[PDB]
Amino acid sequence: FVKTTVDNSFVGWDMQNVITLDTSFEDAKTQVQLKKIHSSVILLYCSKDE
Amino acid sequence: AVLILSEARSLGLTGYDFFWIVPSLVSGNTELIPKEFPSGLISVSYDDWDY
Repeated sequence: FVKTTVDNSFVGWDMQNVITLDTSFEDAKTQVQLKKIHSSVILLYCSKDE
Repeated sequence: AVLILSEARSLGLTGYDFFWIVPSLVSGNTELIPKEFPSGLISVSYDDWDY
């Protein structure tokens, strides 16, 4: 839904990255994958504990 | 230097188009190259083996 809304409106949205960090993300995946996002707005989507 | 290069490779600054240059004291003995040194370290040093 986000990708459809972004690529269809008129304002002009520059969506930088889409990250899907799976597994228990103990220390490896989280740290190696979260270091690229250095934009100004982050749109989280997860359960409470995650 | 080893720590900084290892932390910078994670950030994504060590691709085909990133050139690192370091003085002699970073590579001051040779033949003991660590694991984290990339290929293309343009480093000046005292005469390697001709002297």
